[PDB]
Amino acid sequence: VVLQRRDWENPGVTQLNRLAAHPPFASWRNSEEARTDRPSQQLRSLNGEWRFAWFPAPEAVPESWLECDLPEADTVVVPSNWQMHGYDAPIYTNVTYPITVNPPFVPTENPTGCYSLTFNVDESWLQEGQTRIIFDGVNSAFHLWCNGRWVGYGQDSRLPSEFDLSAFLRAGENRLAVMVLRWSDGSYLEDQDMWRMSGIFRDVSLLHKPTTQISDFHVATRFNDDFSRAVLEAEVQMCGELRDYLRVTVSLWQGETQVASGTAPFGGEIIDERGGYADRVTLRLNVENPKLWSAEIPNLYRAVVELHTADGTLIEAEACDVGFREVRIENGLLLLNGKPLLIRGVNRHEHHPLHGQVMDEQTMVQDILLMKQNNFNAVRCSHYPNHPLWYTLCDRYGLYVVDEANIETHGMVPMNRLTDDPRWLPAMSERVTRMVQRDRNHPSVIIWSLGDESGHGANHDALYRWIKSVDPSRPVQYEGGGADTTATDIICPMYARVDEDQPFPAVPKWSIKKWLSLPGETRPLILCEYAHAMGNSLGGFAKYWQAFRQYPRLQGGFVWDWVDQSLIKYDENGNPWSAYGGDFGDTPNDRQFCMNGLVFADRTPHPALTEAKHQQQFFQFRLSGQTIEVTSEYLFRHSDNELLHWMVALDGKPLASGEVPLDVAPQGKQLIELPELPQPESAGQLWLTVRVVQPNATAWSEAGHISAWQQWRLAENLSVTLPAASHAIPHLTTSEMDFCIELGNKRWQFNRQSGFLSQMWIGDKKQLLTPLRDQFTRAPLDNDIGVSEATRIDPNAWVERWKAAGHYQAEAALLQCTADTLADAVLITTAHAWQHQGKTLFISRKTYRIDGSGQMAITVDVEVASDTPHPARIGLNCQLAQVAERVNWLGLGPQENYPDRLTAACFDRWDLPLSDMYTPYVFPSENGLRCGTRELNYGPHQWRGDFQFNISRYSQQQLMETSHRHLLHAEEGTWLNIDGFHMGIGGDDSWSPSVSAEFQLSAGRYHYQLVWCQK
Amino acid sequence: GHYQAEAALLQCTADTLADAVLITTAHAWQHQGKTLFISRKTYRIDGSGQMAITVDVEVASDTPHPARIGLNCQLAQVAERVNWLGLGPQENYPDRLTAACFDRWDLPLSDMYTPYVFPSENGLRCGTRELNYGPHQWRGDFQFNISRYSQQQLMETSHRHLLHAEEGTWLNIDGFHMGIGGDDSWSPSVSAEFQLSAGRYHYQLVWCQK
Ligand SMILES: CC(C)S[C@@H]1O[C@H](CO)[C@H](O)[C@H](O)[C@H]1O
Ligand SMILES: [Mg+2]
Ligand SMILES: [Mg+2]
Ligand code: NA
Ligand code: NA
Ligand code: NA
Ligand code: NA
Ligand code: NA
Repeated sequence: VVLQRRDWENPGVTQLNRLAAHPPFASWRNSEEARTDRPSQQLRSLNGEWRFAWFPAPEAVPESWLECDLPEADTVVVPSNWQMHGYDAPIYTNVTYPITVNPPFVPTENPTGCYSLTFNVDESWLQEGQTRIIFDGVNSAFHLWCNGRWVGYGQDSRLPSEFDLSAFLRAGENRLAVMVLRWSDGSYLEDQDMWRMSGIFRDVSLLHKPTTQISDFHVATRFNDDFSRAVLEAEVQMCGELRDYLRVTVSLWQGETQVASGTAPFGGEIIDERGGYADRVTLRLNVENPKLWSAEIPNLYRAVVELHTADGTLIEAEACDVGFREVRIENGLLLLNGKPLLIRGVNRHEHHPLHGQVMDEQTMVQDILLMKQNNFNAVRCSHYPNHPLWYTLCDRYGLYVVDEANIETHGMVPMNRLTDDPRWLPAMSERVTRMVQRDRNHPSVIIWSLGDESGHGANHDALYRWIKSVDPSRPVQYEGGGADTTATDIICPMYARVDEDQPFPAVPKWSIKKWLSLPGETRPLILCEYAHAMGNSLGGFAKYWQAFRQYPRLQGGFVWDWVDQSLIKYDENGNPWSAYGGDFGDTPNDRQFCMNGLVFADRTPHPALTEAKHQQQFFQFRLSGQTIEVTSEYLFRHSDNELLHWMVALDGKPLASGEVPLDVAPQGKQLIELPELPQPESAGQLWLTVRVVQPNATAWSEAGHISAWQQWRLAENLSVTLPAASHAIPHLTTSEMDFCIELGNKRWQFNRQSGFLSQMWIGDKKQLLTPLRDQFTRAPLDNDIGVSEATRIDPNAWVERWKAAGHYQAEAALLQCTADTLADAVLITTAHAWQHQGKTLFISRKTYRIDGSGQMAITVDVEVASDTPHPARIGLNCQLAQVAERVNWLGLGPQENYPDRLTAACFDRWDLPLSDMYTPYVFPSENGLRCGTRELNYGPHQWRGDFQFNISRYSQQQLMETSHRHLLHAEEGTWLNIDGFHMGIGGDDSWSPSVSAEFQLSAGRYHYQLVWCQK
Repeated sequence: GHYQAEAALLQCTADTLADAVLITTAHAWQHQGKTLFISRKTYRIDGSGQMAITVDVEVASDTPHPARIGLNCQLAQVAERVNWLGLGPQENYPDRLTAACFDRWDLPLSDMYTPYVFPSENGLRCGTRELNYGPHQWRGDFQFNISRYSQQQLMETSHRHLLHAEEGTWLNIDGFHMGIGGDDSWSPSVSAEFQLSAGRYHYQLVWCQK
């Protein structure tokens, strides 16, 4: 029957014998246990060691497996994805389905995971009541047997499937058999951009419920106009025999204090001409001055639902955390507790580099702590309902949640092919309805989403209305079909730009500022995805935040995304390395597109994380004379754990500092008068840095946590006094091939054939391994590459424009190399042209002035042909012979920063180990740049000027030729790139050019100057 | 003190190269002990009679952004025509130059002055790579105005009919010029991107006779 019906190739069959969905149950038989959320004796975990065998197709599964352990099976940990155990390959594909698009059929070769468990059941569980099994997540479809007998079937990889095992179990030892199919008709609705894995990847548990039981309960909280009064309404449903002596009590607790209680027999109010629900009752509790829930202050109450008899005998209790909050859209603004939210959000996939798609509490906690520490207040469940514990943690730690249905059909042509088809309405409805039934009591969930990237079909409209009808307490959003359809309360585009329209036919992405004011449009706009953080990215992040702050109806967005989806593989030395698409023999694949995170897979931050934290600050600052104005962007909390630290420094040298307690009301202002600052000793620029410091530890942060900062230039005293003229004078030695300059122990060598400084000597020690030459290219970032590949070039991508113009292979042709002796210096003058097939791309004109103090002043003037694509950089590079431990600089830092991603960086004196000046992006590229640098120190060398630089053991050549960071090898010496100018990195998306015009090197003529000396 | 700041000489040196003379200068402009601007220059005069002037200016970050960064002089020459390769033919400023076209323009000198009834800075042309006036040619990438009225006279005279032609011709050649604004005329209206706030500025001119 099972192999004959092929339920996994029929979208009409999404389950067999599956129980109704409901909120989290534990069936406590003690009310105090329910109140305190202590473990329940009636809820057992079946996680641990199971038996597992892999088969290529369900037809290959032997019948004996139903009754007897297979001797060829292995003992494996559950929950798990079987790809993470090495049984077959995980597949990384973005849009294109991993299977032939032929709905509702899947491949005949359909990897089949045969799980089994021998376990014990207490006799008391079978003597009364109902024993069910709960599978929180099975990917993608499964049949279940118990003691050899068939129980049921389930689809939807991201919601729990529950089955009554009461009739199947015996006292003592029992054996479960679970046949998990990798592919099913459900796979057509699970085309999310992520690793395609399978298995029993979430918790398995057993729940005992009494025969007479709470089968569902819904908790609603409504408020008066100023939120000083609330009514809690709890609808409770039962199954079992109705008796007049049955009662429901709902009690509400604030900590140890019961604040309200109500008791009633079953029997709901009249609904229609046939009466009401005899199996339901609704309790209403008054609450004066409720403590309100927000991400700022996650006040929670506990609601306990007791099923009992009139004489007082408890039958069972269920419970949940209650957060008193109202979510509503009014006058085009999303309001929480009457105040307009500013969503500092991120999209978060459930990903672990070792365990795949199996989530654990420790990883979830680490994510939430890192999010809150970096000024995020919201998370989108991209693109499926999460592990149940996620919502509990968001309730308790305080994050706003977008809960999203497990529906994505991105690879269909057109995208709405299934979602507009009524044949698929049943399968889609269950993914929406069962999510709402599970998650509706969680205060952290503020918005429902209909799924992701499935076009706009009539099924979306039906399901949109279904939610609006069942749950009026939360807006519904959905991006498909152009982000502003009739199926969304919120304009929720993905990667719409701040100022630039992208008028794609049918589904345009308007500038977000322009989108708001389109004729007739009144809704709020919150980007469901923006700032694609792929590799070296988040260029232009500050532009979004400026606009979010300026425009009331631009209420923020969710960054794409939290964590890189890299996976651990092991090399010959057994060393773990980070793997992406294709590294498992998976083909077709989408290579490094699985890595878009603000953090590495192990939760180490990318440099971009600090840019997000700074732009998402909850305190804004202005300076006027001696006065600092601090504005709070909190809606509910006073600044009761904040002090402002201020510091004034002269080019990195501290001059004065101080502390002032912050006492600011939500949305209020505080004026801080800085004391009269002493006059600086010498020339230079004074800089003011302020930081907001949290003195006290919280649930989400340590004592001394920095939550906000800002810098200003104060007074500058320009240096007018000439240094004392040195007595030494450099000597020019002219030969046919070289111009040499000597000054005591030091010597400079300019090759007359090449026109470059080819060597320098301090004593008899050589300083260079490669000559000092102009550089106009970079190892291409992911944003430079986009979707371009060797097999399918995207001629519009930055990397391809540079390649085709000859930027990477242009040869320096010497035009001029002269030497002159000045009164106190030797002057070398050079001119080079870079050409590709008869075309002059760049001209570089330089002077090198070496004086008696041993300083070499370099002046560079570059011409760039207006009709060549704007170059990635205008600078100099060389390979130094020196390898030194430390890098010391006066400039923006301490972390990596680029021209369109440097707002988080501060100007100061920074000192780091050399390894910190390299950013280990899994896909290697130009990295580690620091901008606005006036002084750089490395070993015996000092460079002064106004430049950007990176410094590492890897050439640009090696970085661009190496696909994986673990394959990089430190070269001899140290590669130095010093740029007068550097192009933006972009990142509004990573599939089209995204570097804004103002960060492109289009001026045509460029000037910079450096001084190279010994410090 | 921008209007009253006096140039203090910091350096003036002359060197002889293989085929050129190199004059190096540095100046500081101060007001009550505060250094507003520093100007460092080289003048390189070669065998072909061309003088290459390289200018590097520092502007104190806490001084209000300057109206221009350039050179001026009063020429002895009064010529009938002004010929230039740059934006024109009409007066244009960095935040009002979209209507102007890059081409070869040739106008009578009087057309290079705009007779605003209340006199002010006027007649600038931007994006100019070559200017010709009598025997003189200047080349580079600059903005310029040219007339018989000094900036000093224009600012001291409240009506255009009270202006008098001065001896010779006043040339203002700017590497950089501030926007004119106009969103209104009762509060500062020059947009941030047209203010001279970069702190360090570089431009080059070649002066020669043709
Ligand atoms: C590459 C685009 C055509 S689709 C684009 O791909 C991204 C890659 O990380 C994300 O998955 C986005 O959600 C998706 O819109
Ligand atoms: Mg099916
Ligand atoms: Mg997708
Ligand atoms: Na806003
Ligand atoms: Na991706
Ligand atoms: Na405080
Ligand atoms: Na690379
Ligand atoms: Na005047």
